[PDB]
Amino acid sequence: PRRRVAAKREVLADPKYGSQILAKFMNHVMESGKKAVAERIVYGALDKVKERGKADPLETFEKALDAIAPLVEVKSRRVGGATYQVPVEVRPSRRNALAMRWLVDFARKRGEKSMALRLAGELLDAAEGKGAAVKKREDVHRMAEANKAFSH
Amino acid sequence: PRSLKKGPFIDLHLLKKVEVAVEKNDRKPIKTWSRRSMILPHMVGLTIAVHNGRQHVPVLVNEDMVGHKLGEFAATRTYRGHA
Amino acid sequence: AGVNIPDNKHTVISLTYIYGVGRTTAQSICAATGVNPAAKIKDLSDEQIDQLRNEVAKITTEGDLRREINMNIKRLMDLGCYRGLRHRRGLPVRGQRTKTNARTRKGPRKPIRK
Amino acid sequence: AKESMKNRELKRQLTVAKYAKKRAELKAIIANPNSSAEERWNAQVALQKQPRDASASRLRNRCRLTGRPHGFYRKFGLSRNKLREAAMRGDVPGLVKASW
Amino acid sequence: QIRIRLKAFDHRLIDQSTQEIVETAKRTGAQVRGPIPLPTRKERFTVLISPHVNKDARDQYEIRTHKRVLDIVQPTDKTVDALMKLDLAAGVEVQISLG
Amino acid sequence: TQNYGTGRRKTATARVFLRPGTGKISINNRGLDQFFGRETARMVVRQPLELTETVEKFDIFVTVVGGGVSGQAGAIRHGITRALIEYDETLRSSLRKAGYVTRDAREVERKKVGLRKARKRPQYSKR
RNA sequence: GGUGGGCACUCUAAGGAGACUGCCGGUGACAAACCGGAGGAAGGUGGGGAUGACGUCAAGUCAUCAUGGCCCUUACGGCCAGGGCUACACACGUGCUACAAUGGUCGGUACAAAGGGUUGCCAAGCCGCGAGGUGGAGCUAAUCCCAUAAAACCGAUCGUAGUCCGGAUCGCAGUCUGCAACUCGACUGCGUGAAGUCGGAAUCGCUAGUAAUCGUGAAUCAGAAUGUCACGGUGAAUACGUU
Ligand SMILES: [Mg+2]
Ligand SMILES: [Mg+2]
Ligand SMILES: [Mg+2]
Ligand SMILES: [Mg+2]
Ligand SMILES: [Mg+2]
Ligand SMILES: [Mg+2]
Ligand SMILES: [Mg+2]
Ligand SMILES: [Mg+2]
Ligand SMILES: [Mg+2]
Ligand SMILES: [Mg+2]
Ligand SMILES: [Mg+2]
Ligand SMILES: [Mg+2]
Ligand SMILES: [Mg+2]
Ligand SMILES: [Mg+2]
Ligand SMILES: [Mg+2]
Repeated sequence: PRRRVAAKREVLADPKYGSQILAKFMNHVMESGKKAVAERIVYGALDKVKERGKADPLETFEKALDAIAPLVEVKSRRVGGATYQVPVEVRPSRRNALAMRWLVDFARKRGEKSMALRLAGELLDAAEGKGAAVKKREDVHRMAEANKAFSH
Repeated sequence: PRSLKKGPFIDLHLLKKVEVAVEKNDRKPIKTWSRRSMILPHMVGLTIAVHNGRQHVPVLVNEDMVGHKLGEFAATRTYRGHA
Repeated sequence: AGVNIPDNKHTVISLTYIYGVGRTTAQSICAATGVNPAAKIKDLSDEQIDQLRNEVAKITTEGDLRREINMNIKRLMDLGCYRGLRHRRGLPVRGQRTKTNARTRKGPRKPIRK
Repeated sequence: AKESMKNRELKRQLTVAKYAKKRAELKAIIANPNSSAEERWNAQVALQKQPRDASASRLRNRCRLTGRPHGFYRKFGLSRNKLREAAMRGDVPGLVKASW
Repeated sequence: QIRIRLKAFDHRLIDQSTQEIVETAKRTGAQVRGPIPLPTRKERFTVLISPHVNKDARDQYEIRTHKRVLDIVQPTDKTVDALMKLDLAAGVEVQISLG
Repeated sequence: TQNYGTGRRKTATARVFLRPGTGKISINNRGLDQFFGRETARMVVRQPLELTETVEKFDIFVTVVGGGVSGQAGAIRHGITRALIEYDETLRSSLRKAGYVTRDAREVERKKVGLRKARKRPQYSKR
């Protein structure tokens, strides 16, 4: 807000893989304060990924995020009769959080049996870049480039 | 429901009036204000004018109302229909 | 078998479907005569299916239960007590609100005049 | 908070304290398992013989200064809007404004 | 072996009373074990402050009850009973046991 | 010999004794794995040892009271940090950099008058 | 810690210490001040509370109380028995419970804080499926009672169905308080099993131990809380910025 007074809060507590991104994803998949349930869900999804194929789950997860984080975003501004949607390069910190949120959001509506399996399926699909999340990402990019006349 | 440690509840005056009136069989409704009272099995066939809230309405006692209470046979609110 | 009992289900859960036996009653039936409620009735021998039939034929099922319930309802209906009068207008008979929120006994919303 | 209200409620606790003991053994006889109905019914009719305005459950306590039915605190004897007056003047011992 | 219990609504005068009883306890030459601070009760009330409808208009009060425990060994001269009038004056409640 | 430490976190208090040994680890006369069952509590309680890399050298005796699982774990970590400082008083810098000796003073905010939770409010219909 | 015992600790509650831009670097009208760093449990009024300037809205209260005038004085004053404030074609405000698989049941086990109790709490044992009943111990309470915390963790099952989801409504049989549970109490057992598949226009709270979720206590009170006031367990996302 106007003050610019609140600095960031750092918590880094990966229990069995020693990765910060995994802990942040556990934060994203959490609901109503269930830390341990989220850890179980994430570990089950990674174990399903490990069992399905020879690929190790951590690298698959990381390169699935790298194939889903958007590059530019659309932000609206009115001028008194029309609101134009200018593109802005997403900050290096925003892209990771946006990717995680999109991944978990489209995992929640995947439609198959359990949340662990839904995450597993989404990670497998995103590692190759064919899920609904990558469709959303490319939609965002095409919308942003279609409004490149404003850019500034 | 009343505890079965004391099943029957009956007002003393109404009880004695009914159990006195049994000698001369049903000839006039017994007017009363005690809706809390429960029908005794031994008073069947006699008519009781129970208080409604402004007047006393008459009820005739058969076997299928022994375990109930007097107040259930005198409705206190009217509601003759909204329209 | 039974009266259109649903198969491919655990014994107690399927037994629940008989309108007069719930969950404690179904497991009581399963316990009175030795059967495993973990076993699907699809896999139970007739020599014990008829045993469950004998156990179920002891209390009440379907037609007689509805008959006695309706007899009680009609008795209340025709006595003329407050319960009967409240029970013939299609209104809650146990003292709940009627100013608002008595929708399960009053069905749809059904507006007001025009 | 009329005068009649206070007077009649005062008469109520006076009448309750009048007997205040026969209720005890009457209810004990009613509630006693090894009592038999023969004398338990007699205790019932004896209990119902007493005036109706004698039970403890008919006592509705009011403010000792205004006779107000609502807003009562039983640690003190006063109501909602006189306890504040007594406390803020320092009359009530031990009571202070608390933050914690 | 006697037991001494003190209660008060505030700590100034109960501390003073504890100090004076314990110094009188040394005076007779009896051993003493120090003052035990017991947990203090705290009872709270919330009261509406308007004569009519304002529910969030509330004021909150509390009462604190302080306790202290003392005991002595080998007594011979008991003027504490003979000074009971002076020992407790205004707002200190004193209990004695096993005299 | 031996060293003492006390830890406090989220109304959870912990007494920690450091002795020479081979990391027996006892909490309320029962084992660590039997105390914290398959969660991050083991790593978070273990960190102040590998940060100073003396996990094998020290046997640890622990008594705990109050709070929940996470508060208990944080209190144990704080107590072990303090005792370890009391043992080898030159490694203050490492634990300060890790932010281990800093006692977190966050507590449960008191409920307010006119509010449901500490900050939640009714819905404020304006008409 | 059952005992002797100790006064280490924890804790309890009184007295004190500590954080004040104090020291260093830079910016600054070598002023106030601003941005950093060290030390430290805490750094920039550390966190939370209480405390509401002159006045405004002829704001609210004559029904807590007090008070000027007016009004009733065989009634607008009193006592009693019943009924009503609990009605019900409908509209609105505030909440609880759900619509499930981050879940529902069955079994095993771990960890709190605050508080109430001698016209009171009301144990152990025994009897009931259960509400509950007998019993009488201890406690004027850091001692006895309320009084097993729940979510979490471990194992099995249910496999996407209006269902082992959801519990409304209704029938039968009961317990307790109370002179008295019909109008019109709260809980228990058996059966029944409704709408509900995440909600149009619109709209609300929240910046960290916060929101979200899980339990516990108290006042009022014979009996009667999804309300109010409090206590802890687990425990986030986001803030580029001021068009
Ligand atoms: Mg007057
Ligand atoms: Mg009352
Ligand atoms: Mg520092
Ligand atoms: Mg607090
Ligand atoms: Mg609104
Ligand atoms: Mg700064
Ligand atoms: Mg600093
Ligand atoms: Mg104020
Ligand atoms: Mg006006
Ligand atoms: Mg007005
Ligand atoms: Mg009356
Ligand atoms: Mg009302
Ligand atoms: Mg169910
Ligand atoms: Mg704010
Ligand atoms: Mg809380």
